[PDB]
Amino acid sequence: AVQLVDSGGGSVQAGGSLRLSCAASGYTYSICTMGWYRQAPGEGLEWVSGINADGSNTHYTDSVKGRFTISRDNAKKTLYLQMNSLKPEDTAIYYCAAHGTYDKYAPCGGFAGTYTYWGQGTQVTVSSSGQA
Amino acid sequence: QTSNFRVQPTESIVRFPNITNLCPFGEVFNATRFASVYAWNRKRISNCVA
Repeated sequence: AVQLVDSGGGSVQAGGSLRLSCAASGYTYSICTMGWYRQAPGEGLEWVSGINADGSNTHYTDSVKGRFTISRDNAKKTLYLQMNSLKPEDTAIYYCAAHGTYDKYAPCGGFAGTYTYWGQGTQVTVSSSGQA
Repeated sequence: QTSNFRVQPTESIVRFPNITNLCPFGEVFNATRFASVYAWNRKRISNCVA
């Protein structure tokens, strides 16, 4: 089945920069619009960055402002992104997913339908203190 | 000494403080983003004139 394995998480010092990746398999890269998310421990999922299937929009979220570089390689069908000027607020679990399949529910019709493809989710910690 | 027996019409008047604290319904309708249906946002309103 379709899979999206996430990796690249770890505790990093505030004001630094790291990077993480999502390896996608089971579908062609151009079929689906891909992107990531972020999950604060006590709040719901939010959208941070995303890449167009072809690369037209590659829109981002102003919450992280200009601190992004998303890049998808077609040969490996793998998505990458990085953080700059890390701050504690960025501490969260980031997931990977691909759009394209959205449920079609007619008026009082059938709610069961195709859905998008999600990933695994890797945790990223930003803090000015060291680690043991 | 004679009792009143003098009818006089009377008006009616009401008087209250102005408003002085409006419930912040602007914050819940004219906002920028709302939560997903699964993570519905909630706000409590109390101590204000709605």
